[PDB]
Amino acid sequence: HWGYGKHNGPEHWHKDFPIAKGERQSPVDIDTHTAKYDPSLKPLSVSYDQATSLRILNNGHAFNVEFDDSQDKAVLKGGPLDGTYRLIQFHFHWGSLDGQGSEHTVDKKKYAAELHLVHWNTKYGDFGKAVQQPDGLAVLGIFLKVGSAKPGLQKVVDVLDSIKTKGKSADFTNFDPRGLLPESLDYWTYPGSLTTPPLLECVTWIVLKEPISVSSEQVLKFRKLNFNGEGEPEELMVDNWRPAQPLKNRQIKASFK
Ligand SMILES: NS(=O)(=O)c1ccc(C(=O)NCCCOCCCCOCCCNc2cccc3c2C(=O)N([C@@H]2CCC(=O)NC2=O)C3=O)cc1
Ligand SMILES: [Zn+2]
Repeated sequence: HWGYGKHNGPEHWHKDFPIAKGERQSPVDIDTHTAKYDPSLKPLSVSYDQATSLRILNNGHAFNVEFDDSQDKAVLKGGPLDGTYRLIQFHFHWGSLDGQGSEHTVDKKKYAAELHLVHWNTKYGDFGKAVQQPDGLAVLGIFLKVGSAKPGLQKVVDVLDSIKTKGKSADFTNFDPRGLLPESLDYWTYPGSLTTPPLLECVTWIVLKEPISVSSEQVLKFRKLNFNGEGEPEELMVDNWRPAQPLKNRQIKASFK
């Protein structure tokens, strides 16, 4: 099926998912000089103080920390969003070396990794119905650079040894996503898509300007994961990022002057 290699990677996805060549695909390069400050944007509200993580899973493309989204507990609102969006999962994209890994780029700059906190619009009842709507999803994207360690990430890092290969999953309760956020909530925002197949165009992207720093040891543990299942030839899970796509007729707004 689909993946990140020469024969099933991003340049091949359009064959099974022709939306891959659509009009609002993600990620994109963020040209910081053509993004315009929008004063009509309300402050962004990230309310994670009562998030309930459940499980961590290696799906063969990344690892997902999945949350209990059956009540309003961890919500994104404000900024470009109408109403309330509920956190369902987070995951990362990363490279084989620190010089690549992010999906969005900033004036063509690639970061070592990118965190995606995935939320669905509560007006649509749940995730499955939300991905049938052009405003069904909001993804909060956070860049990762290599430097000082991020303490709030270590609990994720230390569990990866238990989910090395595709299909493995583990209990993962009481993880606090607030420990993954940078100081500033300055952001860019634009309408786009899921960056993995089915590549559905239902996402309001909110990409934070300030990256978080993680240590080399932490990202190296990310790179010890496997794309393959147990008992198959080992393919290290690295470079699971889609390259930037045509902006076409879209405007990126800045939340800051
Ligand atoms: N990186 S990121 O952006 O943050 C990011 C990226 C991704 C995510 C994420 O959530 N991914 C998970 C994706 C969830 O979406 C799934 C939506 C699925 C929609 O339904 C598919 C239904 C398929 N059925 C069809 C459809 C059309 C035609 C046919 C059929 C079908 O069956 N047949 C026959 C029938 C019977 C049989 O017996 N044989 C056959 O052939 C057909 O003729 C989150 C964040
Ligand atoms: Zn993603």
